[PDB]
Amino acid sequence: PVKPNYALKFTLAGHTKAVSSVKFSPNGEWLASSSADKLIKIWGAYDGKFEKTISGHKLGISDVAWSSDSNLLVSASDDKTLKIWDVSSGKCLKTLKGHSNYVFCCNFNPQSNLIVSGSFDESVRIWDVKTGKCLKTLPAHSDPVSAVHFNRDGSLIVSSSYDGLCRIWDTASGQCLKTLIDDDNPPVSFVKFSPNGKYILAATLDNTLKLWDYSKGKCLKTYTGHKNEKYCIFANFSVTGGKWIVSGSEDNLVYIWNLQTKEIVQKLQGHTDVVISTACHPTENIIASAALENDKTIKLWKSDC
Ligand SMILES: c1ccc(-c2cn3c(n2)CCC3)cc1
Ligand code: NA
Repeated sequence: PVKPNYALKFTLAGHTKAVSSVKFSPNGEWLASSSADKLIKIWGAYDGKFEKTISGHKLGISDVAWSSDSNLLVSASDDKTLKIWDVSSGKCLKTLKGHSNYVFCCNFNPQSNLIVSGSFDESVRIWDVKTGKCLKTLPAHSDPVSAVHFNRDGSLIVSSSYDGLCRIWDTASGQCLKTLIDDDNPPVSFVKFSPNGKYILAATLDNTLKLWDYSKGKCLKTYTGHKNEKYCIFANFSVTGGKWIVSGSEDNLVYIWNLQTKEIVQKLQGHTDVVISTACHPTENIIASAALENDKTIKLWKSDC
């Protein structure tokens, strides 16, 4: 319909510091969370029930991502490394070493033989999952990298940075295929492809989300009304029910927008600190949200449409 009706079903407590990142497993069974407390935690996606803790990093974790078969995780940490984890055993399979500063963002490609990472050292790196060795280092940006993401077939990587740029990279060659600039260049705090791979969603620290057609290099939609001036907040395409845009906010709310009309259709209340991360369940109308230091909780919300 024209409004979803997301309601709080579960609150997940257990991280002892700010939560940084939540992600649903591709098979829809699990939620993974990462924290400034150096831990990864696994939860049931439908019941919110705590499953296990995965540890190893020497400093806080900024991001976590699932392999396509839901069996592996990769995490990105202030200790300048990434780790690949076997979720079932908790074993750390590889430690990816190479970045010279905080690793801030990470993702598998759809085939999940590659990982891409972004760092405070202003580079983007492409790693081989099986050997744990860095395949490419891209001179991507002139300020920290805030997000990295593979498109639907893994041929392209999008990156964003505080330098105000979104860039598109050819995975196989490492060549910069495109630089997106608008009328102005505020810091870009987040970026990711649309599910079909034709568009790019980009967040800027001027309280604004933009939908880009990247092939034509034009900005199509603009989403506002939330607060985002300081933090790198995840955003999502909601595609299981109504077609929405979902994002956290520095006023402690989860914002949901009609993707077409750009109107705010729902604002979720409940967190007590900045909502830094949101995720959308692959098959059900479920949203996971997570908050910073004064809150430390993850919330699971359910809608009928
Ligand atoms: C604290 C911790 C993590 C974060 C964060 C991590 N990533 C993003 N934001 C966007 C992409 C990855 C922001 C603040
Ligand atoms: Na953001």
